[PDB]
Amino acid sequence: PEWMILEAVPVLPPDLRPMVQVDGGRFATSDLNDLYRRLINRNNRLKKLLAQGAPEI
Amino acid sequence: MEIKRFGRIREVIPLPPLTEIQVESYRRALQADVPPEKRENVGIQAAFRETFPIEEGLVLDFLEYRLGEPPFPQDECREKDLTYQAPLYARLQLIHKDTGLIKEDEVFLGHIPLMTEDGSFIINGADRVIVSQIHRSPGVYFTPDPARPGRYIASIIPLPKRGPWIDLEVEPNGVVSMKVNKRKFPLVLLLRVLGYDQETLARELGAYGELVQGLMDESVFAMRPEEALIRLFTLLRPGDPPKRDKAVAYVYGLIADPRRYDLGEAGRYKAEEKLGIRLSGRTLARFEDGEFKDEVFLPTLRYLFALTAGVPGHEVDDIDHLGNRRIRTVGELMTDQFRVGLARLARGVRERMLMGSTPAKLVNSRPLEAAIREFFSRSQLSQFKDETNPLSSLRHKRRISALGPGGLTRERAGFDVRDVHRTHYGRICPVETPEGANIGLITSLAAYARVDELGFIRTPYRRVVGGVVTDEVVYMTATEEDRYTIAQANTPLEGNRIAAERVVARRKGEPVIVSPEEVEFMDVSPKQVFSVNTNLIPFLEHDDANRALMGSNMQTQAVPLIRAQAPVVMTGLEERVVRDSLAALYAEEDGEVAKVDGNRIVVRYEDGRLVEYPLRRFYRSNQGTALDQRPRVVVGQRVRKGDLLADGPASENGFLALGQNVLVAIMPFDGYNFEDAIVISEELLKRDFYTSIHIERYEIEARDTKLGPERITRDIPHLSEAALRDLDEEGVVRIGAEVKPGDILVGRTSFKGESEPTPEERLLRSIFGEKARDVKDTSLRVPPGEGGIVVRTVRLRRGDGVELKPGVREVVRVYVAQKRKLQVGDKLANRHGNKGVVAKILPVEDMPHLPDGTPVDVILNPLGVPSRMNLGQILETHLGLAGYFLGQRYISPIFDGAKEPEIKELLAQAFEVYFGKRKGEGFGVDKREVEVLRRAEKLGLVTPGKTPEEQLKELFLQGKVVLYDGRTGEPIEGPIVVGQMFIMKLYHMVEDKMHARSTGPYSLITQQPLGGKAQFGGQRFGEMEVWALEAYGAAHTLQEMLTLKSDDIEGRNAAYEAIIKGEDVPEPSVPESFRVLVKELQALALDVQTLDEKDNPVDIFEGLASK
DNA sequence: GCATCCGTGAGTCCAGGG
DNA sequence: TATAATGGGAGCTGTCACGGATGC
Ligand SMILES: [Mg+2]
Ligand SMILES: [Mg+2]
Repeated sequence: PEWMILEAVPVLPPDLRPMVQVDGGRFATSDLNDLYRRLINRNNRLKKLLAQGAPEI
Repeated sequence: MEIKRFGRIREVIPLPPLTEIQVESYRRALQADVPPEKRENVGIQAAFRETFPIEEGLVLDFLEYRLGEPPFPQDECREKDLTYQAPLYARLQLIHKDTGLIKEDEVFLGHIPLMTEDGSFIINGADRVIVSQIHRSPGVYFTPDPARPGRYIASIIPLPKRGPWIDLEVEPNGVVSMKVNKRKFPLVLLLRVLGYDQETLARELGAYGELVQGLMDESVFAMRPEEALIRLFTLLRPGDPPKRDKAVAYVYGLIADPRRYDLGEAGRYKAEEKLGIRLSGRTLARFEDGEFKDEVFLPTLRYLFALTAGVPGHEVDDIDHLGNRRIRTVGELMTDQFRVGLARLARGVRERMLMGSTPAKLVNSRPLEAAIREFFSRSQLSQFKDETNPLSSLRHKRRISALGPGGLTRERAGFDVRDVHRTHYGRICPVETPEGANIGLITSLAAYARVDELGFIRTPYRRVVGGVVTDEVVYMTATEEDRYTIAQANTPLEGNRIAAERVVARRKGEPVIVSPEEVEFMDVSPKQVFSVNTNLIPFLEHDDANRALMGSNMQTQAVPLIRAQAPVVMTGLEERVVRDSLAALYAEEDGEVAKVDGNRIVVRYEDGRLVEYPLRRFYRSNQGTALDQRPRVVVGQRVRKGDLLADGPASENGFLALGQNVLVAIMPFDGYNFEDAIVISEELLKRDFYTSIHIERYEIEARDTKLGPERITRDIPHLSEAALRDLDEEGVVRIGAEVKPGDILVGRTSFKGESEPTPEERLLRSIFGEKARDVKDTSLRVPPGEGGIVVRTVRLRRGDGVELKPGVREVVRVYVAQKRKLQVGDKLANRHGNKGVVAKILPVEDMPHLPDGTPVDVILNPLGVPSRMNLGQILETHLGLAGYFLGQRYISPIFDGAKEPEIKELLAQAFEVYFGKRKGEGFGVDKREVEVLRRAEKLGLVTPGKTPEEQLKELFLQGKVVLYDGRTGEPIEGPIVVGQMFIMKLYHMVEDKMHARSTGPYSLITQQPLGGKAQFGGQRFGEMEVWALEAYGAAHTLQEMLTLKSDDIEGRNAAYEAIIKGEDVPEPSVPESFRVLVKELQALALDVQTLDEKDNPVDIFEGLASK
């Protein structure tokens, strides 16, 4: 049952969520990269906030 | 030649300006011609007045705006992919309240797109049309509760995104609820907040029996307005602190803030008319002297109770009546996006008013510019302009959508919104609408219809006073129309007096037989019931509506031809369509022609001034059809005002010329016109009938790379001199060269990506001792199936009044023209909805032909008529036969046109011309004609005993002739309908549609073939194609479709190799998209395992993904 | 248990895209 | 790096059947 809670979140291989330069050198990328970056920023800020003993709120 | 016209209805008024719905709407929104101080508080002026002042201290206030001149004219905007637009300035002043200091400046806000003369826009080079939207009018409505048969819902509806929808209901427990933002609370509370006492509510509502009792709640009346207000703010904002000034602010912004709530002028007028009250402004309540004052709520409740009880003069509303649906035109749609951009700008202003130590410093225009751009490029009402032919553009500007932002979602639109309501009469065409899932949701304005200042569609009627028809015409909304008895336009008149005892009329749509005394108004014309396209179908009264719809719609798709003709049977609207769509140049005043060129006409007017008119020549439309103007005058000719100076596309001497008049036989022909296919004569190609000019645009960029620069050059590695033969010194193909698929239009080289050559390449280099070059060939080539003659090059290179997006050094564009002859697979159509693809082009000696040796041009199958019921095309053909021999054309107005007897008279005259010619030239009746007369006698078509000539004449008056088979010389065994028909060639050309692929590009993620001819794409073998293969048990065919032919990477490589070696294709393996599915499920925290029969994992990733 | 009041996912095929 | 500054804005509208969830 407890496996329905995540501890390690998996990360899809990068060719399934590419970052590609189209004709003209401009760049296109999957939305999943932004969803992951949000997750990673929030997690890293949580690890830091825990290190400084931030108030519970 | 001579034009004879039919019919007895004289139109009192001409059609109005047919694009005024675009032009006047936008002029109203911009008020660009109006001195600033005279402007009304409408359009962008009203946007400014809603945004400003911007307070909190500092204050930034609006004085006026100004529109300057466009930096670039229209042609230059099309050429350089610019937006045709005008700079917007605003005069603003910053006042500090305590200092009294006042700083004033004119700040630049960006650019606003300008409407061109014909009613369209030029957004980034491409012509666009803002399509008008239809929606439910704001106002106060009463509707049956679909659950409770004797109860009614009241609905207060403001302008879109200008307030919430409020509903009032009588609950089964008897209390009268109000719903806003999905919150069912008792209305008594809000009534208390407004300042109503139980005394006033008793005396104002008690008349309607027990209903008022469900409104009496003492726990509410026991509280002053402040305590009720705080109570409402709590049950509306759970968890929000019930602060007093915050509750005032919220309810004021919900019900009383004009900058947030707006019924609009239309919702104001209709709420006033419905509830029988007067409104101060356009909101449900006001804030006056520290308290809320009611405007609408009590009158609405009054009406709702009166309707529930049954008291007379209270009725439910028909929400599809065109008194309750209104048109949002371009001016209003744009003003709304302008208002959103201005709101974002004001938020930025308040932001910088907090953080800081000038009007310009406070104003960042970007959000505004972003919103306008977003409206004019990515909106669903902002549409790539259809200018296949000039009628296309005109029709596009008059379209009406029930979709778009703030409208309906298809797949959900029910039968009611798609219906033709009785009130559509004279307002919205009942035939012209799409055949797909959008049917009934996109429509066309009726020919005489006009959108009034509130947005309701009005139609014109003539006044009738005691049986006399006046020339007073009155434009009415459907609400006003419903008051009167209105006679039909074919009512017989002697002078101006109704010359009939019984008159067909309408009362509220209902047909009714009526005396002249009772007639109040009379239609202007049958024309007013239909769209412009539908008004171009002769004999419309003989065509079932379903096929009339197709003929309507397909006129839009007619290609402009190099020898276009106007129809031999016209309706009489062809000149006005050419005029209103700017498909021709006309004389501005009386004058004399001084100069005439392929390029320009110079005219000397009465004023003595010498006006020069440049002619647009072989220009490219949005659809690649050719826009060119051809002069139709000569030096020295005397012209009056309005006379034709030049024909545009699909114009013949100022008449709409959407196709050709061809000689047609109606008969089967050896299977080649089976199931709507069409047989034509090679003669048509020989004389360039149905030949059209098409222009394609190709574009290439040279950019800076991290690897070195792309160069547009002739020095392309490994190409012969034959491959470069027609490339100019700089590597651009020369004007006039013929280019075929594969040929280079623009030479370009790109530096190679850093690659260590495979050992096989190292060895092959050593064997030939040739240094691999450093750049590779990346030229622009003519794609498969295209080509023609190069007619223009444009060359924009940086460092030259030219600046491109960052990193591109030069852009080159090449224009290529083709002359397109009619070919097998091209689509032809007539105005009655007969449509077909050319299946066979016969040499002339195979064509059915008349006794005098004249072959016919096209052979249409009779099996296309009975179930289609579009007999107008048969009458057209009959009259065409007459016109053929009399050298004349006809105007036969819709529902007022040529009748069978007049067509028979004309056929008798034409017979005398067709047959007396023979009788003079020294010939009698042919033996084959006698055999066909024998058969005709048995068919009942000719009177037995008459002479050959008299029987031939009977046949001719039935529109039939003896016809010889060109292959045999023997006659067709019955006489055949033959005549002239107007047939168009549509913009569905097989040249553009044919496409094949062996291999080609694959998608990034799925590794499946790309879609699209331009991507050299593959065909979709979808779910249903798979079902078909499964149902045949074609297991290997299907497995190929799913693996070797799509995204089995090793499979596709190995199958290509095996075929080019002559071996058999190998066994497929796993498709890549299943690997993708497994990885995407692993990202969802699911372990998806392929097992073998012993339940042991099988690795489909061949170890490459296991540590 | 017995109704009502909710969320939610669904809607033929192709084409091109501005 | 030091005057003092202490709780946000946005909504948004013409579908429908159905499985599960809340009030009676
Ligand atoms: Mg369609
Ligand atoms: Mg469509």
